[PDB]
Amino acid sequence: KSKPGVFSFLDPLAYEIWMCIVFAYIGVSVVLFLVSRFSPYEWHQPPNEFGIFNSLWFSLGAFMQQGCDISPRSLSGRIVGGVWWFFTLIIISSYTANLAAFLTVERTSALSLSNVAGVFYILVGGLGLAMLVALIEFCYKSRAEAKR
Amino acid sequence: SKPGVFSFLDPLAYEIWMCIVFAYIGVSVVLFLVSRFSPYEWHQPPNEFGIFNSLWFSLGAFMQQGCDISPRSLSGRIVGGVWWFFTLIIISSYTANLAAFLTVERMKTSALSLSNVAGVFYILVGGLGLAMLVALIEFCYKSRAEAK
Amino acid sequence: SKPGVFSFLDPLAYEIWMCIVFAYIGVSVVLFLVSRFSPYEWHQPPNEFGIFNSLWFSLGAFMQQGCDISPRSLSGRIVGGVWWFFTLIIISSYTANLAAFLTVERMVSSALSLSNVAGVFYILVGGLGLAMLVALIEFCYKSRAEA
Amino acid sequence: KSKPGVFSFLDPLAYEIWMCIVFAYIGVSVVLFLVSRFSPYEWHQPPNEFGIFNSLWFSLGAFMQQGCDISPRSLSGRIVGGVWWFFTLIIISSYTANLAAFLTVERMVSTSALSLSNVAGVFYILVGGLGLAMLVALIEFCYKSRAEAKR
Amino acid sequence: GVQMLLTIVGAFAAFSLMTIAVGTDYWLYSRGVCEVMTHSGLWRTCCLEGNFKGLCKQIDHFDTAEYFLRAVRASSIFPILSVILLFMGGLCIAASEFYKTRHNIILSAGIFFVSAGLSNIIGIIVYISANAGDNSYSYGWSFYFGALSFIIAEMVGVLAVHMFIDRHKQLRATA
Amino acid sequence: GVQMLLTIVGAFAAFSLMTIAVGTDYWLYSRGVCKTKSVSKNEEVMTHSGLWRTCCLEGNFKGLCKQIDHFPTAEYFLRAVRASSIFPILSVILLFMGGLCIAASEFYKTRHNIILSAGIFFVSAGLSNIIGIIVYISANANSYSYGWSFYFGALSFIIAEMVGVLAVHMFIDRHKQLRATA
Amino acid sequence: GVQMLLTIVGAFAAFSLMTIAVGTDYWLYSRGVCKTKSKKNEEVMTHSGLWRTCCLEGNFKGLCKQIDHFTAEYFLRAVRASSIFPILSVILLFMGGLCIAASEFYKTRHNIILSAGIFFVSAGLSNIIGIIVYISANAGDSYSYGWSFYFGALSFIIAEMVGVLAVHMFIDRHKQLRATA
Amino acid sequence: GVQMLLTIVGAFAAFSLMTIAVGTDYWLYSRGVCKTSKKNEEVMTHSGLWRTCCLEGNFKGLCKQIDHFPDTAEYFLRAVRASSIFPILSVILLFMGGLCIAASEFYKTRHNIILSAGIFFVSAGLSNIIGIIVYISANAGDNSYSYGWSFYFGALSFIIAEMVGVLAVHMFIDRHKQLRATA
Ligand SMILES: CCCCCCCC/C=C/CCCCCCCC(=O)OC[C@H](O)CO
Ligand SMILES: CCCCCCCC/C=C/CCCCCCCC(=O)OC[C@H](O)CO
Ligand SMILES: CCCCCCCC/C=C\CCCCCCCC(=O)OC[C@H](O)CO
Ligand SMILES: CCCCCCCC/C=C\CCCCCCCC(=O)OC[C@H](O)CO
Ligand SMILES: *C(=O)CCCCCCCCCCCCCCC
Ligand SMILES: *C(=O)CCCCCCCCCCCCCCC
Ligand SMILES: *C(=O)CCCCCCCCCCCCCCC
Ligand SMILES: *C(=O)CCCCCCCCCCCCCCC
Ligand SMILES: [Ca+2]
Repeated sequence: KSKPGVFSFLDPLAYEIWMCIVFAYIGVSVVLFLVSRFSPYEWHQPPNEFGIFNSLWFSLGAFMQQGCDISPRSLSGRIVGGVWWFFTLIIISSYTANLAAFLTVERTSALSLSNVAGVFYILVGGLGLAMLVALIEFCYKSRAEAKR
Repeated sequence: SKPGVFSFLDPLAYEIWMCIVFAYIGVSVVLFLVSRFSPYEWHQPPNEFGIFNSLWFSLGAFMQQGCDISPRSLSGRIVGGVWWFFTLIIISSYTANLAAFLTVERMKTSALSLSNVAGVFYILVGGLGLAMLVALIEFCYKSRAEAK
Repeated sequence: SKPGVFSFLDPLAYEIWMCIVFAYIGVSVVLFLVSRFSPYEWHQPPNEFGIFNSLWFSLGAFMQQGCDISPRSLSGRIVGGVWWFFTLIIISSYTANLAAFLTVERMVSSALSLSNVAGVFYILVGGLGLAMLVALIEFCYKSRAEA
Repeated sequence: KSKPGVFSFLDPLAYEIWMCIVFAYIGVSVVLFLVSRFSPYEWHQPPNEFGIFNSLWFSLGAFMQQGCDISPRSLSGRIVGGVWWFFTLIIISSYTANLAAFLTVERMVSTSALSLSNVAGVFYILVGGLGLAMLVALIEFCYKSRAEAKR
Repeated sequence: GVQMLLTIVGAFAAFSLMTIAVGTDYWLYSRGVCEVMTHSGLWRTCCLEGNFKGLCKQIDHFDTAEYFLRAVRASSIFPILSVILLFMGGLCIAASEFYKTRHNIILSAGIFFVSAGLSNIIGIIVYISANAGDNSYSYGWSFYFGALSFIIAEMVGVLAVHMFIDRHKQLRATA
Repeated sequence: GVQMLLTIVGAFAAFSLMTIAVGTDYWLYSRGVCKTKSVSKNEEVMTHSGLWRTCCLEGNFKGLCKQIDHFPTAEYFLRAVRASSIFPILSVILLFMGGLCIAASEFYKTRHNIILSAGIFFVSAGLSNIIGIIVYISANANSYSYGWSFYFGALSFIIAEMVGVLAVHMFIDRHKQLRATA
Repeated sequence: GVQMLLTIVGAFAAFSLMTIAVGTDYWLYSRGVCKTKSKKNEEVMTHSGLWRTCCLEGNFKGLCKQIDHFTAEYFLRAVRASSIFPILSVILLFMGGLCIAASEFYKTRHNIILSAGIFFVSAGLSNIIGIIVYISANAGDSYSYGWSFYFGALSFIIAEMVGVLAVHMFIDRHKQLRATA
Repeated sequence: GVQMLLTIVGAFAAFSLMTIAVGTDYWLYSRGVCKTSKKNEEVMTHSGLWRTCCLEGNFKGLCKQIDHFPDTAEYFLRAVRASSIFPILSVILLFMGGLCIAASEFYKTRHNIILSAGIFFVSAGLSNIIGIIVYISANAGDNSYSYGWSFYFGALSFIIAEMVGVLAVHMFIDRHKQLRATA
């Protein structure tokens, strides 16, 4: 008997592989930002939409295997995009492949809600944070407007 | 030895499908809300994220596919960012568990057959029937009503 | 014991591989029909899903590759949704049955070799020579016509 | 100890496949370039954006499943993206499905989470690629700067 | 108005459904004892079959993670928080009539409804993670009632935000 | 024109290839028995089978055909859907009604809504065929092989869907001319 | 300007934290020996660092030894021993700080700011490799990381953020210039 | 021009490296018998495409002839790695592409000769891949095996052939753009 835990969907990859995916996401994003908009020559209105906040969203959609609305169009920027799509690939495969090893050999019934009950919390929590972030801006933008 | 029509849903338990469908409605009534509740962004809408273009984006994300629209606000990227994770964890579980269901043939390894995934076609061909029944009622309406 | 050339098509049975081409042909004809049959939608085509851009959407959808056109009608947004679920279950059933083939072949009582994926490479170099044939032929025609 | 290698993430596929993916990616990127832009009847200004560079990028993106922005619009250029999306599909499925055969069979010998050591080689390449991007970008800034200074 | 009407009705429906759910003892149809089949609930377990038929009994709700989940379920905050937030959405819709000028009341209603649904979807994930934590079980009408409150709450929530979006819209037009 | 020729040829070919398939019994080359009521040994011979009968092919008892024992609650539905062959038979009906639409389209002209009927019928006929193939394959499931009869339905599918796009294209072109006169 | 203050403050923090991390002995909490090679052998809870290990309990409490660190196997072992990356991070952050210091006394030289940006970003990148090399080797040769490990981990974030901020100042310099004409 | 000089050099380079590859006998470094009564052989041998010669042993340099026919459908492979038409078709194509380039610098105006070269180089590189795959997929059928410089010349030849193909297309495009400019 070993009851499933809440945040057990993070078992396949160890702790030092979830911390270093955060240190690499903040590294790719900053580097993408820099290589794209540091050059004064390319400027002029920016040459590319890869600002800092749009470089943190491109690097997130890449890791989550989803698509974004921007693809780097420079050599510098396309190297960052390519070494990060390769990283992403090896790590998303190593999670599905390790998870499979965890479910095949128990050291096989339908996967239970408890097994993933943790992802669903982060979802609701994110949705809750989302609404806060939105209504705070609204509140601020509301008073500051009447105050004019 | 007697597989079911909808046996493609066995990896995940029933409650993990009753809650992938409650999370999909949630993450859509939040994306829409945070994207359009504000009156200080309107002028023509701010973004293409009504209550129908939101229910698509979410059904685009969960299917690992992509949609031309992508959240552009902080309040909208949080939502879109936590639903791109609640997808990666699930779409992987479903695979990594299906590999367990096929390795240990609990009651050598044969090929998958049409009867194992028969449902995956009874549904498709049912959505092509519904799609044509929704397209024609429009044409049947838009025609008679206008002709009048 | 050496694997066959077209061995990468063995996790799924012939019957599935043949029913995946009948579904592809039947999702693209349905995608096109609902997208453009209505004359109340034309005002210049309403969308871009012709007979050819719908065969590209379906193919792009299946190979887990983001398409460059998404359906925006209600009817067309259903054909696309039942073809994203089909794709999902089918692609997650090749990878999950291939991992069952590869596993039970080990514990019998090793990495993949080119012998295992010889076929994909051939097919690839056969579609690159078919593209250059379908492109140089058109070029000949358009040039002979200008004469 | 059995300390796993640095570049061990590439075990699932043999060394031949890897070398043959690089060879089947250079070919797909040349043939795409050709079938799209060689015919001048299409030009009016380039008819497609699939220049050799934008083809080496579509083919790369395609392989990593990561979608892009450009997409072939001709019959020719679509037989080069359709056989490459199918190739890509089988190869990525055969990497995940063989990495999941190793990790399992090893779990039947007589915790188990992957450790940084297992996939430490995918971090070195990354931080290395990051630094080459910051070198390719400065040798361009430097270059362009010297020109502006002389003139 | 048609939209204002399909909100009051939907709100009262959602509130009614939830209030029934949270208290009707028919959430789970499993086999226990108040061993005979029983129609469990959110607070009481009653012997559905055999002798002592219809006798009820308060549920026995008892790492620190295990304790935590046990408590949040034993107290049923989330199903009851959803019962609270739906009521506030109802009040805001009613008060929205008294004050046509102030449009922040409908948006408050909108947030309440949407957030109330999120309190259900969390009360359906702590009630399933714990009934299994301690088969032939089957879920019942009281349960589905709860689930149906969610759907109606998100839908009413969309209607409320659309009313807001439209109210502010007309203000813009005049200008 | 040229369009209606391809459509009329295609529509007829899809009907022919889907009436032969239903009406013939070379669907599956399995290995079974075609006899029944065995007197008081067990011997299964190669028998090409179809939708209605099993017919021997080797040894003695050659030619001898025997109505397939269809019924020998999920499986109850499958047997009923496979014992009646509605889907294969629905396809002939639709492909016929689609033919009626293309015929009528000549006499009752300026009624474009009859070409759309034709196109929809042909597309719906292909969809019926897919289900009737899945049902067939699922139901019947040693070595087995598929015969010509099977490859006629599977061919009647493509031809029909292609006639479907042509009939939709004709409907589009018809309405476009109307948007061009004005 | 407020941006320069945050940059200066952030530069200081990122540098102070990393130097503390490289100069303290609280990188890991593992079970081991604190006594020297030379008996009454006994495994004791030890708080090891990047350079020296230290006994946490027992009669040798606080006695600190030198980690006897000792072909691709040897390469990583050599890199980890010398720890070039955790010190090259310190070095780059210091060099980045001088550029910010130099900026005030050379307002017409915009490049001097870009250098701080690149230095800071490169400093963060070296720190990641230091972390990876540390752990990867730490496993080749039960345990929990101490504060020094999280000081260098926090130093990464600050350096990247200050590098982003420094890049934005560079753009603003050139942006103003362009506007003049 | 500069774009032409590289094409001539690249055509020559690709053709030279593939002809050397098809001829030299250092494709594979495996363990095998370098001679046609038990024989204590199993000495380190280097094999090409038709000859196998051991690197060490009492037969320091003795060579032999590979036997590629030692039941159906698969045979087709044994017969495509025995004629080695794909490596040889790649040599022929590269030679033909050079003729085109050379003929181009003489006739001129033709423009379609420069394209032909582009099709004869890209296809040459494509025949090469098939030959590489067939080579590897045949040895596997029959394990310290290592690859020699004749394999890496045929791999390097592929790269140079594709690059000359890009370059030849880039010249064809430029010729036609010059025409459109005068128009
Ligand atoms: C500009 C348009 C084109 C942009 C192009 C961007 C390139 C990004 C690189 C992608 C993957 C890199 C993979 C690196 C694999 C390294 C393998 C390795 O180091 O292997 C060592 C050893 O040989 C093992 O045996
Ligand atoms: C503007 C650019 C985008 C910014 C916004 C991006 C989306 C926000 C969420 C990110 C990842 C999803 C949530 C990751 C949660 C990880 C697990 C967690 O919260 O912690 C687990 C716990 O530590 C176990 O003990
Ligand atoms: C955005 C607006 C348009 C959206 C269009 C969405 C189309 C449907 C998509 C996916 C659902 C596919 C599966 C639906 C049916 C699954 C449930 C089912 O049939 O389950 C049977 C089972 O036996 C019960 O016990
Ligand atoms: C709009 C244009 C879209 C793009 C159009 C081109 C895309 C082609 C994609 C996949 C080809 C797959 C080919 C599969 C070949 C299978 C070979 C086969 O049948 O093998 C039988 C086997 O050998 C018996 O043992
Ligand atoms: C202006 O500052 C007012 C802001 C009001 C914010 C109200 C709270 C935001 C949404 C929280 C949603 C929580 C959902 C989950 C409940 C269990
Ligand atoms: C206007 O009133 C139109 C009414 C007719 C709608 C017809 C809808 C198409 C049906 C398609 C059926 C698909 C499945 C076929 C096999 C059963
Ligand atoms: C006009 O008629 C010219 C086109 C007709 C000849 C096309 C010849 C080239 C065909 C494509 C290239 C095939 C390469 C195969 C490599 C193994
Ligand atoms: C002009 O002089 C251009 C040449 C100078 C290039 C300097 C590149 C510095 C950034 C790249 C090196 C990163 C080091 C850390 C990587 C882990
Ligand atoms: Ca798997």
